[PDB]
Amino acid sequence: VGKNKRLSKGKKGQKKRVVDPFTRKEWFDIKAPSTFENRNVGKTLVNKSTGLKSASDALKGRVVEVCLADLQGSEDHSFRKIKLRVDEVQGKNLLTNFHGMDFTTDKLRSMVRKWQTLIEANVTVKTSDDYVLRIFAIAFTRKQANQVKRHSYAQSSHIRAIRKVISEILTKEVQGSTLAQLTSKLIPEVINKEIENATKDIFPLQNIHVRKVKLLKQPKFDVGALMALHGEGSGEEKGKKV
Amino acid sequence: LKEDIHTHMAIFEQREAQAQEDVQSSIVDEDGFTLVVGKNTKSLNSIRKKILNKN
Amino acid sequence: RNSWTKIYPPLVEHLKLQVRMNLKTKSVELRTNPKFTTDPGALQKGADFIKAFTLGFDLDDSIALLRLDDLYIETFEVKDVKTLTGDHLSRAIGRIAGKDGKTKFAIENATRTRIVLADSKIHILGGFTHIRMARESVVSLILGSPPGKVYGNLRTVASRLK
Amino acid sequence: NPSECDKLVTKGPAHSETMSTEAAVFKNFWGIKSSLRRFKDGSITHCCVWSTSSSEPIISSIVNFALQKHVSKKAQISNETIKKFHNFLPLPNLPSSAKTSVLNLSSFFNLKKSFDDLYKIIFQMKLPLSVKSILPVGSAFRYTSLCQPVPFAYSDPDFFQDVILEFETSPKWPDEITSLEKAKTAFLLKIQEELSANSSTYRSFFSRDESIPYNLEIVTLNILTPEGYGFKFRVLTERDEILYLRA
Amino acid sequence: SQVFGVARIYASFNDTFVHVTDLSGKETIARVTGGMKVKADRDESSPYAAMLAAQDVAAKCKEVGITAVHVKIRATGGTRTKTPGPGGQAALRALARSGLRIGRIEDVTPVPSDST
Amino acid sequence: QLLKIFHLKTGKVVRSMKISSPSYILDADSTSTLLAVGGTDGSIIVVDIENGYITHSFKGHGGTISSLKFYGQLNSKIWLLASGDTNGMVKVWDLVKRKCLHTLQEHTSAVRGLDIIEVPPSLNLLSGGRDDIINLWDFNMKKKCKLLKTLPVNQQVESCGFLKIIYTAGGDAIFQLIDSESGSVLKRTNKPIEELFIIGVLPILSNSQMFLVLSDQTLQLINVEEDLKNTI
Amino acid sequence: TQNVIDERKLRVQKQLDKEKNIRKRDVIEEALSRF
RNA sequence: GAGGUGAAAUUCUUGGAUUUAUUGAAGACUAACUACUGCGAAAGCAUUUGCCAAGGACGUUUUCAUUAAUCAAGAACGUAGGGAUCGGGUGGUGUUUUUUUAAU
Repeated sequence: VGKNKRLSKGKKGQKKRVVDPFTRKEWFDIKAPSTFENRNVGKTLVNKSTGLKSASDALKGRVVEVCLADLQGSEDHSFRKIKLRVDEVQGKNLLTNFHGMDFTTDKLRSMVRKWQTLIEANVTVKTSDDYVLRIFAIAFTRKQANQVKRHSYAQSSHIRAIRKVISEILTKEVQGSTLAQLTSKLIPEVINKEIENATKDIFPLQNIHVRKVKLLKQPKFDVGALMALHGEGSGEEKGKKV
Repeated sequence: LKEDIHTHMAIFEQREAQAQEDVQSSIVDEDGFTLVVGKNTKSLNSIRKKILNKN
Repeated sequence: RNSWTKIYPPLVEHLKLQVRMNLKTKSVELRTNPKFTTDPGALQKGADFIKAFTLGFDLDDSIALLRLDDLYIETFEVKDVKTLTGDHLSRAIGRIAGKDGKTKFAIENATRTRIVLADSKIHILGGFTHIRMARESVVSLILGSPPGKVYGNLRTVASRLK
Repeated sequence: NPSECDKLVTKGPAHSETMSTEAAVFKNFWGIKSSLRRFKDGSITHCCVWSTSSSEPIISSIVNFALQKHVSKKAQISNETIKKFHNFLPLPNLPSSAKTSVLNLSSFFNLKKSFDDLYKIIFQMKLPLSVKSILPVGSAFRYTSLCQPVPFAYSDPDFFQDVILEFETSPKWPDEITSLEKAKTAFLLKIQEELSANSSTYRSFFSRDESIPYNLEIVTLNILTPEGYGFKFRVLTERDEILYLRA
Repeated sequence: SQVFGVARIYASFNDTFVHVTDLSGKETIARVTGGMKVKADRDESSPYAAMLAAQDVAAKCKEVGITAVHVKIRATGGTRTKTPGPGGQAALRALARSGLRIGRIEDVTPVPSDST
Repeated sequence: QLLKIFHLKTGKVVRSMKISSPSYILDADSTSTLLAVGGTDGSIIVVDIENGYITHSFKGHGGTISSLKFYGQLNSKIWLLASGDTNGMVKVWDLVKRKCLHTLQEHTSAVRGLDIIEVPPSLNLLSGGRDDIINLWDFNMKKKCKLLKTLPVNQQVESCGFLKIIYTAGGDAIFQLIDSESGSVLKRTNKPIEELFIIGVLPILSNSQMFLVLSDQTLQLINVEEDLKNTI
Repeated sequence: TQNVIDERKLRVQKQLDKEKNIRKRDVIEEALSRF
C-alpha cells in the first residue's frame, strides 16, 4: 500500500526478487474440432518444454470458454459460449474436443420476465459413445395472439406434460447421436425448433433453449478418433545438420 | 418432373380438400342420425378404417 | 423509441461513433469508425450512456453520464439487508419514495447524485463518494428511520458538501 | 500394436550435451541411419526416418536393416504374402499414394471436408420447411468403400455416397406415399434450384430410385461438387414408417 | 492477427482486482489489486486506484504480447451485492481506453439459488 | 514516446518522436547515425539519429518483434537489417532498396540474438532463439541457402556470434563459446547457484571484452581475448 | 389495480381494431405451398 | 499484499494469503418465475420424477332417507351493483392446432 501503514510481520520474510517467467513461457495455438468453422480460436501460455513435469502433460487437462460468435462468425448467437477441453497436444497445436456449453447470463436474465411461467428440464443421458450428459432445456410461455388476459400461466398439469415430452424428445435426440453429431445439431439450434414443433400442440411456448450441456464421464482417449475429428497428421523429419 | 409435380399436386390438393370438407359436413344419415366426426379429421375412409381397426 | 431523436446526435455528431438499433435481439449495438472517430474511450462512454438510459435514469441524466466522464453508476438490492418479506418490501419502497417522490428528490438534491429504483433493485449515479453518501443514507432509511432524522443527517451531509 | 504400427519415425532418446548411455546404445545400434532431429515443439531427439510405402509395412524394412546390421550381413529376409495381398487393395490414384501407408484415411477425410462445405451451403439457405438434420450414411463415410474415393471418379459404383436429410416435424405432410414422395421431389427441386441460383460452382442432377420397391417415384438428387465428389441426397420424413405400417 | 486474454475484473468491496489470463484460465498475467497502487488504505477500492491498476495491467500485457481482452466482470457474489460496483466500470473504462482491443463484455457473478 | 539525449554538454532532448507500438528492442549501428526500433506489432522503424526522424517504416512483419541487428561497415553500400521475431522467423531487410531480401520461416519460439558478418558478398548470419537452435545461414545478396545448425543446449539470449569464427551464447548465466563449422563447446563459465539467467551480452573494444548483464541487477566482465587464449 | 384495468381496456381496444382491420381486408412454390 | 471499517485495529500471508482454473467431498436451501395468484382445519406450504393414501370444487335423470346444527368434559395437530382472476362445466365459431399411433 504505502510507507505509513504497517509492517504487519509478514514483510520480514524476504521477497525472492525476480524470476521473469514470460521469457520462459511458450505459446501454443488451439485447433477446435471441425464441426465448427474457424477452428483457430487463439493462443495459450504453458511453460518451457523441458523434462520433469513436461509441457505435453502439464497440458491436456484445461478448458477454454470461447464464444460461439467467435467460432461461427455470425452474430445471430452472440450468447451460448462453449467450453473446449484441450485433450491431445500434437506439434504446437492443441487439438481440442467438446466439453460443455452455457448461456451468457445476461441473455437468460433478459429472457425471464414476470407475467409468464418458465419450464425447466434436464436429463442424464448416455450418447452412442460412452459420454453422459446432464443436458438441460429452458422454455417459456408464449402470450398467445389475440389474447386479452395478462396472465398466460400454465396449469401445472400441463407442466408435467410439457416436461415429459421435452425430456422424451431430447433423450431421443441425444441417444440417436454421437457427440460430434450432437454438436453439429446443437449449433444450428434445431432441437429448439423441434421442441416447439412437437410441443406447440399442448401450449404456445415462447422461445425454447437448451442453455447447458454438462459432461459427466468420458469414455477413453482414442487418439485416432480425436485426430479423425480434425484431420490426419504425421510428424516427421527436420534436418539434423550436426 | 416440374410439370409432373405441378399437375399431381394440383389434382391431389383438390381431391384432399373436397374429401376433408365432405367428411366435415356429413351430418345427415337417412334415419335421423348425426355422424360424430372429430376435429380436423380428413376422410370418411379414414374414420371407417379406424373403426374397423378398433375391434 | 420516444427518446431516440435526442440519443443519437450525442452518439454521432458530438461524440464520434455510430449506432444501430437492432430489432433482431432488441438491443443497441455501437461501432466505432476507424476513418475519423477520435477519443479511444468514446465507445465505452457511449455504451455506458445507453446502459444508464436503458437501466432507468432519464436521458438528460444519461447525457450527464456521457459528458463529464468521472460519474459512475452503482446498483444494489433490497434483498441483501434484513431479507424484506413482501409487505415490508412495500413499506421499504414507499418509505424511500416518500410521498410524491419527495424523499427521493431530497436525497437527489442533497448528495449531488441521481437515483432510480425498480421494484427490488435500486441504482444511484454520480460521483463516487456521493454514491457512498447516498448509499449509506438509503441503507439507513431502508433499515427504517424517522424521515426527520434522515433529513437532519442529510443537512449535515450537505454541510459536508459545501 | 496397430495404433503406432506404421509411425514413420521412431523417437529414441533425447539429446543433451552429456551423451547418455541410452544415447550411446541407440547410436551403436542404428548407426548410419540414426540422426538427431528437432520436432515441431522444439525438443531434440535421436530418431530414424522411414520412407513408408503402400505395398509394405515399415516394420519389414526395419527388421531388414536391424537384422542385416546385427545377426548377419547375408541373412536374407524373405516375405511375399504381405507384398502379394497387401496391394490387392486397389491403389488409389492420388498424390504419392503408393508412397503413403495403408492406415492413412486422407481420401475419406478429404471427402468429408467437401461434404462439410456442402453441409454449410445446404444449411445457411432458406426453405419453406428448413432442414432439421442432414447426416451422411454412405460407405466412404463409414470408411468401407472398396477403392479410396479419388475426386472425379465417375465409373465407380461406390462413387455416389448417400446423405439423408430429415426436415422439421411438420404436420402438413400429405397422406399417401406417392404424394409425400412427390413432395420430397418438390423439396429437392427447390434446393437444387436455389443451389444453381446462388452457388454455380456446384451442380445437380436428379435420379430415379428403384431399390425401395413399388413406388417408382422416389427421386434423389446428386450433387457434383467442385472438389470432385458426388453425393446422393435422400429426404426422410416422420410420416414414412407409419405410412408403411399403415400399408 | 490478434491474440486474446481474459480480464476477470473483480469489483469487490473495499478492493478491486484486475488480472488478465490467457483464455484457458491457468497462466495468470500481472495480478494487481486496488491496494498496491494507492497509499491510503481508505480508497483501495477507489475508481482512480482501479484506473491506474488497469493501466499498469495494460502496459504489462502489451509487453507480453496479448492485444485483445475478452472482459469478464465479477462482483463479490454469494449472498452479497451480486452486482458490480463502481470499480468494475472504472477498470473497464481504463483498459478500454488504454490501447487494448476489447471483446465480449459479460457478467460472471455467482447466483445462489437461495443459499444461507 | 521515443526520445534522444545528445550525450555532450547539450544534454537536452534533441528529438522526440511518437512511435506506434510500445517497443522493447532497440539497436543502433556499429557506426553512428542509424537507430532501429521495432514495436510489439509488426513495424520496424529505423531513424537517422543526426536529424532525427523516420527514414524507413518496414511494416512487413508479423507478431511482436524480437531482437535485431545491423550490418555496418563505415563507407559501404550494403546496410542490411536483421529483424528477428516471436513466432520463429527471420526476415532480412536491407536499407538501400527497402525490400524484403529473404523470408525465412524455420524456428519455433522467439528469435532472440542474431548477428551478421562477412567472410570472403558472402555475409553469413546467425540467429539463435528461445528454442535451442542457432542456425547460421550463408545469406547471399540474390538468393540464399543454409548450412549447419550446431545446437547449443541453452535458452540463448543475444548469441553474439563471430568472435576470434567462434560463437557465444548466454541464457543460463552460462557464456558458452562454440566453434563454427563443427560443434564443440570449448569455453563456458561457471553455472551459478541462482536460477537467473543472461539478459544481455555487450561487446567492448571490438569484440574483445564482454559485459554480461544478468536477469539479476548485476553486470559482469569476462575478458574473452584473454580467456580464449587460456578450460573454464 | 387501476393500471391493470386500464391495460386490459387498452388491449381490448387494440384487439377490436385489429379484428376490424382483419374483417375489412411459381410452379415449384405452388407445389411447395401449405408448409 | 489480503481482510475488515466512518477511520482504524485484530487476524492471514514468500511453508505463496487474496484472485484465477480443473476437480472432489460435506451439509443446508430451493435465486429470477412470484402476482393483491394456488392449497391446507390451523401453524404453514415453492427443484424434478415415482409410490402411498387423502381432500376440494364441478359434473350427475346414481344411492341412503332427517342421518342436521351447537358447544362444557374429553381428544388430535401446532344495504345493493360492476369489473377482473383461479378451478370445473355448457354453448358458439376464428386462429393456434392438424392428419389411421393413443390422448383431448
